[PDB]
Amino acid sequence: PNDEEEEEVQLKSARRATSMDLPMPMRFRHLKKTSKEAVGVYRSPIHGRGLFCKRNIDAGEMVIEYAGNVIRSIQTDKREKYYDSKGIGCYMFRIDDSEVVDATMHGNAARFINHSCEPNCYSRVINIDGQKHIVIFAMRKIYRGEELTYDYKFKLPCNCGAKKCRKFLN
Ligand SMILES: Nc1ncnc2c1ncn2[C@@H]1O[C@H](CSCC[C@H](N)C(=O)O)[C@@H](O)[C@H]1O
Ligand SMILES: [Zn+2]
Repeated sequence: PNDEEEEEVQLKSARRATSMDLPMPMRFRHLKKTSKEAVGVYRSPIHGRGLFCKRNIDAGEMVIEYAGNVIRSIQTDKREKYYDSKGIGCYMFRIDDSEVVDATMHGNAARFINHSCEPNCYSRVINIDGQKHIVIFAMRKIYRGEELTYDYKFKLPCNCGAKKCRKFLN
């Protein structure tokens, strides 16, 4: 039976590019589509709504982009004011002292990532084709059903599960 099979190509599960040891732009290229399969927003025991794993995520894998428009740091106060006056919930992520991502109007599911003192995700800024993106990566293998969390690293109380909880977000 294995006779015709002696020369056949052996097959196995394909590894996702988001999870492979490739240069960042190759990894980032299919992040949008892959992220939709990997994570979803559900109610969270930590706070309100959270981001959850729908399909196992590899350690070190690109999980999702913190999507939004890159804006100058000095446009930030005015936009917050404007969102306030309109009854819009503001979501922003600082890139550095000069730039932030504004996810308020053109954001995605990454806005719903809760804080935890014992996180399973971390963030990086990457430049792809001249454009800055904030990308969330998994610190460890993450399994279907687990909540994805990040350390905000900012008083106001902390609701994370952590045994080493810091008790306050800030
Ligand atoms: N560990 C934590 N403990 C208490 N509140 C938290 C928290 N992590 C996130 N939050 C809340 O969520 C906000 C970040 S936006 C994250 C999504 C949010 N849970 C939502 O339902 O829309 C924080 O300002 C804080 O209000
Ligand atoms: Zn905590």
